[PDB]
Amino acid sequence: EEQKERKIMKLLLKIKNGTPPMRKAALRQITDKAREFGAGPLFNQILPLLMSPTLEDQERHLLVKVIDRILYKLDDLVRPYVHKILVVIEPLLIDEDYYARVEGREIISNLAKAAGLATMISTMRPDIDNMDEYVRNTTARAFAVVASALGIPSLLPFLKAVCKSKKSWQARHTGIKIVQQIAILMGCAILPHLRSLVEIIEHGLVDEQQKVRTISALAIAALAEAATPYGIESFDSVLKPLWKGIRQHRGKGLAAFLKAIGYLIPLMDAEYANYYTREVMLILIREFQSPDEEMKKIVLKVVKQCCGTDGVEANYIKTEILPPFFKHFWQHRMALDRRNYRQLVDTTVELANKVGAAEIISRIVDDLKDEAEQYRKMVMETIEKIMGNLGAADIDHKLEEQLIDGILYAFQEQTTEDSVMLNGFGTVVNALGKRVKPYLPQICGTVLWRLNNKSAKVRQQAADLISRTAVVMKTCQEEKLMGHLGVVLYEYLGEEYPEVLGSILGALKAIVNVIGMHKMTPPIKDLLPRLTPILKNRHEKVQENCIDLVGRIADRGAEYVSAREWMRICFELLELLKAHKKAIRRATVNTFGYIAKAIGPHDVLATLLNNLKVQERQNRVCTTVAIAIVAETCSPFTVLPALMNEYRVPELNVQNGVLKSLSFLFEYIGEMGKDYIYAVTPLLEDALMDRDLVHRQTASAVVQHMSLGVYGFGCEDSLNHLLNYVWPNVFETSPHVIQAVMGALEGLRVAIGPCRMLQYCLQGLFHPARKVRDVYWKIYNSIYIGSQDALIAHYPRIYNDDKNTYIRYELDYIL
Amino acid sequence: SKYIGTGHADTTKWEWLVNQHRDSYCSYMGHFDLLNYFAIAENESKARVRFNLMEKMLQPCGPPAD
Amino acid sequence: IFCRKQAGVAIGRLCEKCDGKCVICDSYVRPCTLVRICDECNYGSYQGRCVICGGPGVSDAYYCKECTIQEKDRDGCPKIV
Amino acid sequence: GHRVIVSDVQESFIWVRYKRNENQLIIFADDTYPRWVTTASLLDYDTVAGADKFGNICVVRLPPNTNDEVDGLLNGASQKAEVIMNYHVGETVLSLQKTTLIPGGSESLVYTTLSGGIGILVPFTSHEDHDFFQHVEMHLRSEHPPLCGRDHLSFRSYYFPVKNVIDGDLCEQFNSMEPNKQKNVSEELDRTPPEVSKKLEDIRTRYAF
Amino acid sequence: MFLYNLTLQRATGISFAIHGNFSGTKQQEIVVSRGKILELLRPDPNTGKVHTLLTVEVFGVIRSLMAFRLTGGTKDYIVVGSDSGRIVILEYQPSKNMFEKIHQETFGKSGCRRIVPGQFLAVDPKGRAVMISAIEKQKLVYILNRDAAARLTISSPLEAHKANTLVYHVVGVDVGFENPMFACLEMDYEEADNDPTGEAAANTQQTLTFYELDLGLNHVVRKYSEPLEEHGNFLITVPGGSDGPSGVLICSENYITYKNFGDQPDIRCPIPRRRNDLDDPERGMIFVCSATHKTKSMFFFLAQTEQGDIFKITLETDEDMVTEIRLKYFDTVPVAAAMCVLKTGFLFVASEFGNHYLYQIAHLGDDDEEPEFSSAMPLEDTFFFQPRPLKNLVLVDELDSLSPILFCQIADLANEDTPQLYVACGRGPRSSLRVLRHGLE
Amino acid sequence: NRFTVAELKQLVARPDVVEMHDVTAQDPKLLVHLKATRNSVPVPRHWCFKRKYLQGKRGIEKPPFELPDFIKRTGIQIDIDYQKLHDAFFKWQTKPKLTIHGDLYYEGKEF
RNA sequence: UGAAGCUUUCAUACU
RNA sequence: UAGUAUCUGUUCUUAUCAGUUUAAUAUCUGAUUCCUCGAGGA
Ligand SMILES: CO[C@@]1(C)C[C@@](C)(O)[C@H](O)[C@@H](/C=C\C(C)=C\C[C@H]2O[C@@H](C)[C@H](NC(=O)/C=C\[C@@H](C)OC(C)=O)C[C@@H]2C)O1
Ligand SMILES: [Zn+2]
Ligand SMILES: [Zn+2]
Ligand SMILES: [Zn+2]
Repeated sequence: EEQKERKIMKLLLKIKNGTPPMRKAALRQITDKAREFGAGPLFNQILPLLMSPTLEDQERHLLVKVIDRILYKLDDLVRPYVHKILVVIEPLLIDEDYYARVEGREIISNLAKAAGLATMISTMRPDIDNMDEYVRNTTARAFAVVASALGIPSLLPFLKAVCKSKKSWQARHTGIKIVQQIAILMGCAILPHLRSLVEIIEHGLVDEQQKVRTISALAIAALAEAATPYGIESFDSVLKPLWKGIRQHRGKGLAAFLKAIGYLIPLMDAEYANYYTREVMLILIREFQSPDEEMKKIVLKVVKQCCGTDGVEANYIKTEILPPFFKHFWQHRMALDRRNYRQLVDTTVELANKVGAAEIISRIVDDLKDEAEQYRKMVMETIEKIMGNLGAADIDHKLEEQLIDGILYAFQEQTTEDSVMLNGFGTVVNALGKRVKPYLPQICGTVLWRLNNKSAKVRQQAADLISRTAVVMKTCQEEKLMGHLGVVLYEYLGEEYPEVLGSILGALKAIVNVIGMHKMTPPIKDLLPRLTPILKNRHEKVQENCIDLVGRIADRGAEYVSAREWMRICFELLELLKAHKKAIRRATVNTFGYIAKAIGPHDVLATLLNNLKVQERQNRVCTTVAIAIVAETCSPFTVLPALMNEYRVPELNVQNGVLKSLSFLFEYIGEMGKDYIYAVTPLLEDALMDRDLVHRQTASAVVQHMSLGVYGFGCEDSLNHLLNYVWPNVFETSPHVIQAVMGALEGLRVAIGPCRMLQYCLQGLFHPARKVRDVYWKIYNSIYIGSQDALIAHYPRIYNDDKNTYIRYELDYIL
Repeated sequence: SKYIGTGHADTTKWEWLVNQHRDSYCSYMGHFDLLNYFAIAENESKARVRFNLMEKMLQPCGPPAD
Repeated sequence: IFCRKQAGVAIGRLCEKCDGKCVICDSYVRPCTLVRICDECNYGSYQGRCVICGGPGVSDAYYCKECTIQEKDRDGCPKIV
Repeated sequence: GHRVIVSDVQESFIWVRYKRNENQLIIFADDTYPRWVTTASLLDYDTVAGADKFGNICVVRLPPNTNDEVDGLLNGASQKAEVIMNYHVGETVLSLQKTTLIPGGSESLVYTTLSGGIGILVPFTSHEDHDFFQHVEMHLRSEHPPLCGRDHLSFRSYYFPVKNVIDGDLCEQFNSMEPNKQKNVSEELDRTPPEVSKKLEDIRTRYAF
Repeated sequence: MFLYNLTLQRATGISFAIHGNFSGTKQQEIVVSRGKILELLRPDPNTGKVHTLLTVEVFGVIRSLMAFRLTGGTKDYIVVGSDSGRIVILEYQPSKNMFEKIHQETFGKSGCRRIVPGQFLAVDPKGRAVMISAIEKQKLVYILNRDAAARLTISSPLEAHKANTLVYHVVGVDVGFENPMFACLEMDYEEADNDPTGEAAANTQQTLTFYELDLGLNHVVRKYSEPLEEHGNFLITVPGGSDGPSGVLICSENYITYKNFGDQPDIRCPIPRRRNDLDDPERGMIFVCSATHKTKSMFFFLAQTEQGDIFKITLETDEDMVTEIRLKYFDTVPVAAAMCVLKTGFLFVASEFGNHYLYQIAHLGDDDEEPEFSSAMPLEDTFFFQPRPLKNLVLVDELDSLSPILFCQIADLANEDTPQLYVACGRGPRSSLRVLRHGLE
Repeated sequence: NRFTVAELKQLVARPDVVEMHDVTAQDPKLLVHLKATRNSVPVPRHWCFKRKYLQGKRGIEKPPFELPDFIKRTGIQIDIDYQKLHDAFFKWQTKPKLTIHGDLYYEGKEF
């Protein structure tokens, strides 16, 4: 029966729309089934499903893996179908999807390994001489894949034969293209075969056909690019023809030869690199005036590549290269040309990285004032890149004056709010530093004019500039009209746009975070009451900046505000600890710490205990976090007595709250807890003796956090004492209690050591009851997976019996 | 269960003891100064002690029961 | 529920929802060691996704200090399946 | 003079008293850990320094009051001894001796190793030096991690957790860091690198060379 | 009581030793491993002194140390496998005089464990792959590459696990820019745990397994596996490609075998014995270390027995096939843990205990009358030779080493005021009592 | 084909650690040997109890957890002294009655 | 002196 | 929302062995005309 095997090899649907377990099961079984099914039916059905027009990506991946596995087994039976498979999968190699290309190359590789080299060559040879250019490309890529799979020396004879063919130029072209695709695909793995490939393809540079010469030059360029920074004694028979050709050719072939020269030059020594550069340089200078916007890109790439070597020195560059470069490439025509714009910027930056920043920066800085703003943005980009890569050591009085005037005029002449002018202004002022004293009045006037009005998109950019430049602004003992700016920023506190309000708050914070409260002219007592209603705003930037500002005020100017308002502000901040953005929570923690450090722990702790007594779950958790924060900023010696006095209250759900607070407190303070373990030990004893399940579960959680908090600090006495009370709970059936007990045991494994844990497990490891054995082997496996190595020194001695030897004799040696 | 050397409620004495003998021999091979101690104690080259431990790795504690 | 296949070079990510809490013990205090994930969990369309909720990742996933102390960072790819 | 200390091959230490008039040897104390003791050294009337086959050094001290006069609770002796020090060295120690190395110096505990190494353990005399060196070790554990990927605190806790020892071989690696990290470390201790270097050299020249 | 630990004199015992161009120049350096200390040495080719350049405490247990170099590079790297669950790659910086960590790859839990890799470390001779292995089922392979800035890139590991398997030794095989190969001495103990009679424990053989890494398909496959005649210790990489055949040398009890996959038969040579030996006749003979010296004209090996006898091993070859193994007695030096043969003609001997030695290889070639043993020679019965004083080597330098220290007493037994250290150290007939004094001589 | 209590008591070096159920184990000789190791606290003793763990008696009435002597001397029950709270907490710190590693806690052990 | 387990139609509390 | 805990109610011949199972019980599965005041029990 024929459709017998078809109906049973619907295994591929078993896999396609199927579960992962049956996926792998059907995979293995169809792998065992392949040799008997036969390649005929298998491929006859799978290649349509792989040719499906709307198949998925991972369905394709699984199909490719199926092909790989069914191809490995049936090795020499795939020959009569190879051709067919290729016509299906010789595409997918020029596909715009990268993973499609990877999958096609993997399929062709496994096919070439399954079949032989002679079969692949015999099926692929007729399409070598085809006239359709679409076939000669897939053929070359497939030959490259076969060479990568079966090796280069296995294909070297066919290559040497095909590009010597006197029958047609198409075969020679396709052979050289095969060498080029091999280089492109394999990269730096061609280095042992570089000379073989070069001698195979070298005779094409002097062919009578112009297409053969071009493809030979492209193949040489590909090999030289794959070989870099090695490979140069293999490129020796090409130096004479390539340079004679750049001296005689003109056009497309000249461009190919020049690309080859440019990829070959960085492989030479100083002599040859220096000597060869002169020749190609006179040719390139001549070619500076040719037409195609491809030629300009190639010329720029070659200039950048050659000017980055050691054989070329700054003297020759500034003497011969810079005048024509800056005369021919720096015009706004280059600016509206979006294709080569980035190339020009990178080439200019990498030129300045060798010749020196001053010359480049001058030659383009005179051009910062221009009628076209595209040419302005280009110069600004190049200038700030050079400045960031080199800094500005060589700025002169004249150059400093020109820079400042130019950046000021560029700031005001701005249509749309851009980050380019902002970053340029910022980095220029930050690199000048304490040197810009009078342009500080000038810049302050400019930012005052920009911040005064105009739609708040200019105002928020001015606020960003203030935020990023206030350091150097005050760095020169000029704050005063600093206060003039702060007054205006204060008046700009009612804004309907939250984005502009964020920048305003950032600028105000950057100011006050460097302006002393004594001399911060707006009285702190007036500001803060204007500031406290903004804390209820719902924008994230506004909230974060407001909290940071109130925190700074409470940290430094605590004296002016009458307390009570600080208490209200902290009680309001309590609700921000649940914020779903880490930033908000981080700033809230910081500000709460500052306010607690300011007003004192006593009153806030009393209020926090009252709040912990009466509220719902989330607010009580936030109160616990707040108590831990207060106890960390003001030493826990100020919080622990008042918290332990609250445990003396006779009510349930009251002691459990105290236990949850102690748990989170120890987890939050970590190492600081080493001085407070003796104080909470009797309470944990009592709770461990408490009948309530939560009391023991929470006490176990406390033990775990305390154990992992103190580690390496010598607190083993109390921890062993507490283990003596934790251990009897191992026979507990409730899942939460036993989970907490396991957590506490694994914390004590770290704090107390694995030797004690093994000592607690030894007598139960082999108990007669299966319950005891289950529990003890779970604990033992947990102890064994962590610190398997230490247990070597702790195992007890076990005596030999009649049948087996159990003593470890090496440890009994005595030197 | 996937880790070699773990046990369960049906583990016997023999499996436990051969597991600890095997990882004892591996620990001896790993630590440089334990092998020094043994090679000084029994007056052998360290390569010989290593080879002896590897040979003992196969059947420590004798063949199993029944 | 954990993938736990030996990992590699792909860096685990977290979404905006839980950014900054451990993937093992889901904790809110002190991150320590960068999370590495298996190659299969980062293959294809899965790159850069949250190691908890497969959604878009905005920050690097971390093991907390307590997990690295207990060597819970050496147990394999912690992507939740 | 009065007591006898016994080292077991697998148990750590047994305390015995000889009754001169009754002609009796009575065990009155033991330890709660198995130790493969290689050598032992008496530090005073109540304390013993021990070494191990696995490369550890430990100090054990008898509890206050005790009895002295004796005529099991863990299948052992009735009274137990406390472990006050644990350290992993990394090499097997075979010699321990309390002595003064330089003329006009202080007493230290000199140990010797099977790989040919020589080292000392010296006591701190003030809390300020101890705290400063503890902070140096803490900050150098993070910003200068071991070269082959090991955790420093986990290595010194190989078989038992560290107890009351500062690794001065990690601390003296401060003098071989780069100046930027030396400044980052020193500015947290509220100090300059030369002061930290001088403080490191002081404790070494106080005891050893 | 709070204690501060200080080291007065570092360890001087050597565990592993590698050689190479670690500074990038043409001179050669040696990297030795103490237990927890890494150290770079440079022997002077003008005076024969060995100088210490750098020594770093690593705070771990070094278990395997290899050197490798990428194609086209002039600098050697250092691969370290330790008791952590990480593989590390290091680079020496001569201008800063420090070790710079290049790569770190984590694969398991820390400690000297049964199934976590770190005990065995092999590298491809061309430098494109490295294998880290445990004593048990787990093995991992990393592919090493290079970017356009000539920096080293590492890939994600490939697994080659195999349950119920013990590994004796792993080496990389030298192929001619073909797929990387690794050879392993393996033993399966599954059958021995199920037979209560104890007959499956015996009748169990070592296998020589070959692992092929297919860089085109990105997976590791078991290609060949053959049972051996008797149990062997470490393996030796034979230089292949265009200079030599591509196989392995298996060192065993009383024998040395050459093996290669394909049509190559097995070639065995028995190890010669000393004439009129005074040792117990029941004892066998194994090799303890080896050293390869490759030259652009020929290659040979240097293997040392437990008695301290170095033999010079050469290989008689055909176009592709090996026909004979020839052994010739070379010299007698103390039993070494590692041997390094250096260009410019120096042999470095790091002993298991006591002082280390640097020798000048005085006599190149072999123009001598002493017999040369061969695998082609028939013997029903073993070869015999006569040990003699040094003829091929000259002692140039001797590095002091206190390992192993067995007993110490600090006391003023002379009538100085400073106490001296009296140290009973050493083992066998090379033991001694050493008096140490603080000062210079 | 299983030992009796008196028969197994005759084989072991330490008969007083043998118990009722010890003869019903899969390997009683290893069990009794591990029960005699010179360490290794025993099992929590309530594995065979059907009343689970803790609970049992609600008769006893317990007063609020008494504060430590120094903390109760701090006079917490308005002018508050911080230095007194600090100096007193550190300088007045005392060590509570700790217990040995062997010792274990049971439901009736608090009376 | 003591041993208070198991179940549901209860009913009442906490997550 | 649906999980746990606490009160109330119920809670299974002072008649004998074997088997499954249990640490051991427990559970489950099978076997072993007379008296009293038209009635009840054995
Ligand atoms: C509802 O969504 C969930 C439950 C799931 C989620 C992962 O998808 C989501 O991202 C996540 C986010 C919000 C919440 C509530 C989770 C984490 C946060 O919770 C908060 C409620 C705690 N509050 C505290 O931490 C207490 C103190 C503060 C200030 O911190 C610190 C470090 O002192 C802990 C944690 C910081 O919560
Ligand atoms: Zn994964
Ligand atoms: Zn997510
Ligand atoms: Zn965690």
